[PDB]
Amino acid sequence: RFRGSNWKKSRRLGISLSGTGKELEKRPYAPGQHGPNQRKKLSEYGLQLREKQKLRYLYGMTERQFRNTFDIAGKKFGVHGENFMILLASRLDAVVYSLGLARTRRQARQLVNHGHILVDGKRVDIPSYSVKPGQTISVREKSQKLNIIVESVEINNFVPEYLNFDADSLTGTFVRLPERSELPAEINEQLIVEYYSR
Amino acid sequence: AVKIRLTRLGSKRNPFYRIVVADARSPRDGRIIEQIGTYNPTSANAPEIKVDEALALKWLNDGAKPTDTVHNILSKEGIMKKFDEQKKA
RNA sequence: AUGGAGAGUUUGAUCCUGGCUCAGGAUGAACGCUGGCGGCGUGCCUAAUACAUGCAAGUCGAGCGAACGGACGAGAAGCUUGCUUCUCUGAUGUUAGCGGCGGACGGGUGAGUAACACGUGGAUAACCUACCUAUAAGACUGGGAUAACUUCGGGAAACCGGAGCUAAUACCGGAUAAUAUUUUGAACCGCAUGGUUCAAAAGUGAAAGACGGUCUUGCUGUCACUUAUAGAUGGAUCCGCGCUGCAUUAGCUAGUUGGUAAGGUAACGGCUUACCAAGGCAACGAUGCAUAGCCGACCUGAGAGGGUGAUCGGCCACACUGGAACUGAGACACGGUCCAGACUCCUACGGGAGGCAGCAGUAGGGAAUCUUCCGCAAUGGGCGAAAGCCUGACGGAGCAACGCCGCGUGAGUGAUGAAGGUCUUCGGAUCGUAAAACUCUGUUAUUAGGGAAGAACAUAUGUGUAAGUAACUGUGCACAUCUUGACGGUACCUAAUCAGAAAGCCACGGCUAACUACGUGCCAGCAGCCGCGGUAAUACGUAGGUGGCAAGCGUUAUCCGGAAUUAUUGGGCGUAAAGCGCGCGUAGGCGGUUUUUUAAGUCUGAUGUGAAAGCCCACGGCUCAACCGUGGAGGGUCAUUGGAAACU
Repeated sequence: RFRGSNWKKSRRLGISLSGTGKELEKRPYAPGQHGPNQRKKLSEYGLQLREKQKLRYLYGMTERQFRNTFDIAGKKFGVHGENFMILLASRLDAVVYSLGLARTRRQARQLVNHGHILVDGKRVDIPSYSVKPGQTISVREKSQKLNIIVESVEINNFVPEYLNFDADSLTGTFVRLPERSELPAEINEQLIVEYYSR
Repeated sequence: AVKIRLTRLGSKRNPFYRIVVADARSPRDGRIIEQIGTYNPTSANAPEIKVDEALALKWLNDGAKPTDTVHNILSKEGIMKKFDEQKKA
């Protein structure tokens, strides 16, 4: 998201959204380095490359890896106002550890990266790969039970559009590629690439 | 030079061989009688013969030669021993 | 065609031109704190430095005199009673070697390499082909020798010395069955040069062993032997292009300028010679100098399209230098003679040679090349039925932010103060429901083994089939005896494991966003456009946090973004980047055209039709990745077919 979790760190995270925040007793500005200050993403020596964190760690990968993801944006070389944005914003950091997917979206990548996740298929241990249709990102059927696995009947189901789930070990669907319906819009299809293009 | 070349290919353990029998004077990397297909004959599936099966008249009647494993798979294809039937014809 | 700030871009400043550190990327990469793991790809740049060589190329008594030993029978016991001390077989095995072999290539290098050296495309009247496929002869052969076997001395030596001597699948004395051989009349083609027409006279052996069950030869099958044909295969001669670039390199050249006759290349020539003109070559910078293995390769300017060799792939040349000859069909041979040469070693002097460009490391170096690495495990091929080796080919083992990658750093709730202090004429907020202790928990994390796949491919067994030879058979092999790692009792798994076993930057300087402070008084020194610093430093030094992103941090050589600030496309020349004392002049560039014919070019028709890190999609694996490959599209990209305006 932002390299932060809103249970403790809702502050340098422009959006972390894990917990209650720290505007109540704490000052919610930042602990360091990712508040609204003079970071160069603008007229190129300006004041938005702290929101380059809102651009980069939103979809997880770090720069020179998010740089991989932006040339992946340029791969779908149709409408590079939208065809670059749709697959640039087509991953899952919401199946991952704490809150409702079963209880798996928030404190993100602790536990679901089992290495024994045993998807419908052989194995896909890393949700960085946008999951496939029919290939359900399940957990290890032999070590299945967790507070993050079968809690979708009560906390929250339905990861983004055309990407659904089940309850028995939380078998994903990903029946179709995700459009902007339930995909995010925080990464600007125009400005966030104008940091790259113009 | 000349036996059925089970030719080295690929990245780290990707031995995607190719059906070939190298020239009587060229090396494994050099020129050849003729490249006949794109498959690894040591494939985990099978010998898995996909070749120019119509070319059995030229290189068998001039120069080519299998080695102990594919003379079988060629004539359960109807090529190698079957070219002996063609020569009898 | 999809690209594109310059932190700035001079003067007193307003302005034009200008070029411009730099900040971004990749690079054979590499330089300055090793991290959770793993993974990729790769590989002496300097050190084409000397090279020590190991080892660096080996295969066949399934060819035979077979020698040797020796299977097996194996007289007689040689008597602490068990030999072939004997008959002949003397098989198989170094076979004594004589012979079929390659050995340039799996291996290496780009030393050199001016022109097809290669890239790269042609025409060929410029054709031959141990190993090779197929149609036509059998498996007639001299065995002198020939090591077989014997004999003659020397010197430590190198390595020689005299005397004789058997087999072969060696080869060879004598006749032979396959465009064989080139003439009489026989055609025209690309005039030269081909076209076999004619009739084949002319090809002519032999390699028979191991030999299947038997016909011990059918075809002697095998895998080794003689004869026309083509062909695989490769090379093969003749034209264009890059086949060189370069005058502070210009006048170049003399059987010369490359037909006729003799000669010779499968082909063909001044290649030498009796004749030919001084001619021919020319600032098309010939001559000459420099250079050269060549292409892709990558990056990339908007497209235009291009520079790109390290690797990496392809295509040339060289393998101690050189020189003569031999040669293997071809050799000047990575591991062939004589050698000069050169050194090396030896010397007991009498003479002998050696011989790193296989691949490791040796001295060495470097920023860089691992490791005098593994084994043929598999695949590979040369010779070899069978079978074998070379493996330093092959694959692997280590190496690594050269460049990364997912996981890496997991839970915040109750006192804002349970505890926390750059800057005080402190207010409680406070790096902070963070924090103790853990709400939520048991992946990576280490882990301890059941362990397992992969581990199948290759024969290995006659039951017997196909070739089946007169027929079961040796090989392929339905059986099926169950193999197989240069890797894995590790992966998969129990979850063992616990909130566990896994994060730094310039600064805290305007632009550098990282806070103000002190020793700091233009001092130290951080120090990028430019700075700061002089008793009120933010800045030198220091600091708790601290900033931009994380296996993260800044640089170094290359290209380009930057900046078309490098211009048909995408520069101008008064001043600015640049416009001639001058004018006068040949070829020329261009000078004004008005009409008209060709189809040669002015988005070929449509397809066989397309180089990788690189023409569209499909893919599979990639802890995502790291990176790999696969098919269609084979294109819609050349060739091939076209003829015709209003320019020519």
